[PDB]
Amino acid sequence: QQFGRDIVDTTDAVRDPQTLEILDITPCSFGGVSVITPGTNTSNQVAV
Amino acid sequence: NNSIAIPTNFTISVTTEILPVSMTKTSVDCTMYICGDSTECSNLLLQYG
Repeated sequence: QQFGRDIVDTTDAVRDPQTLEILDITPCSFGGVSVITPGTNTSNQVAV
Repeated sequence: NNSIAIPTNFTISVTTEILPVSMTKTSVDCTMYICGDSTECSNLLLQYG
């Protein structure tokens, strides 16, 4: 067996071809930049 | 017509009641789901309004 799915068909593991190396993979990163502001009437500084 | 029944003892009974209050708050990355993280596909997607 060379690569490995999770419960829903996304390959989260792989073996190096030239070597043995069971590498499990993980997705890059992401989220939602949400911007915290006091309101442009008070000020113009934001936390992220 | 003329007979009544009246308790003579009592009973303290504790019963429970389970109620759902909140559910899991998800968020979706509309592009990264639809178009896959890294694709000019996304450049096609913005066409869809």
